Amino acid sequence: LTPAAESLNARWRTAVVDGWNNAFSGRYPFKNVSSDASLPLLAKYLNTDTGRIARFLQNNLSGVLHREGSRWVPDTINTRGLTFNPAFLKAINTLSEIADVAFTTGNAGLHFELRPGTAAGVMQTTLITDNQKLIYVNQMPVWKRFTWPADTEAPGASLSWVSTQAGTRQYADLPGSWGLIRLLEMARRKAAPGVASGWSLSWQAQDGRMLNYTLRTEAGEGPLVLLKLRNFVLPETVFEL
Amino acid sequence: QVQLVESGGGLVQAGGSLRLSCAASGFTFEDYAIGWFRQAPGKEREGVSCISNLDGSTYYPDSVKGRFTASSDKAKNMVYLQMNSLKPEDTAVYYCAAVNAQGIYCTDYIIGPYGMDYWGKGTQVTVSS
Repeated sequence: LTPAAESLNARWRTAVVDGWNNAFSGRYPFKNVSSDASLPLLAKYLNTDTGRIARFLQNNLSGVLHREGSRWVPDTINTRGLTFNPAFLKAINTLSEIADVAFTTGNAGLHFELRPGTAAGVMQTTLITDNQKLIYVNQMPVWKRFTWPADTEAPGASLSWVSTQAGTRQYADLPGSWGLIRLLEMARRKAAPGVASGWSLSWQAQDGRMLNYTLRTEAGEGPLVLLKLRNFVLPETVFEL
Repeated sequence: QVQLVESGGGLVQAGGSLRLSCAASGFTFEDYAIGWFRQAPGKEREGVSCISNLDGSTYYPDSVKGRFTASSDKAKNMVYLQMNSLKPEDTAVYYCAAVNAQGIYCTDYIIGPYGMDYWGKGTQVTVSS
């Protein structure tokens, strides 16, 4: 690589990658472990305009990488001694989409809705996220609005159900600020056909019954966007051979 | 309060036709989608049709597609289910149900896991051979 390309890769590692790795290695959602990544620290890195990443891109790559809405669009034409690493472009666009959806205020925060679904052998369901409760009884579904994160002394998410043949059983109890994200990960997820900004969620309970819900988002994938951080790696280079 | 009153049920010979009516009241008709569902003994309730008064979308599962037609009459606030070429598999209690049509379009998901907002009491349909 040229020394301009090389010193830019080195600046990228020292100014951004090393401290991202120190802050988020061996932490949920990056790794499926009990220890949680700090949401305010994650905001300090990926914030749309003030984030450490956005500031690095603006200070060092303003001539070859440009903003277009929530996207970063490359332009290495006329800079023939530079070819972007595709993993770099993909990583920054993944983080920009997460920031656009979940960090609009400069901190973690979004709103979404849930509607309890129906399934054979399921009489009642209870979903809780950050002390916000959705209790489904009498085959009477309602859309309920939720905040994530929500201020509470009990952060986390839980899911329980009453089958037609047994008393209440607990599906999962996931404490901490990422509780909702940990719960969503366990569901079978897909676009809900015929539901605007809708996603079907289906948790296979311990008795084999399906715990169904519809998620409705305000922008993009809503809270599902945070699942893009599962096994996410910030690349060590901006430019490649 | 929403009211959904089904009528037109009864005994019909296999190969015959039957027209079901769902008299709707207590909601802004244009804002809702109406689903027809059926439940027979030893069977889970299943959706057979969806019609949205809001966008005009319709859905029918393959079991009844081409044989059953749902139509909406804004002048009378009624939804019909025209059932042709009736089979013994069509015997069940038929229910009409309503769901807010804002933000949706008729699909298998709507009359599947999504859930309805209001339900009628149902009408018996018996196909005799």
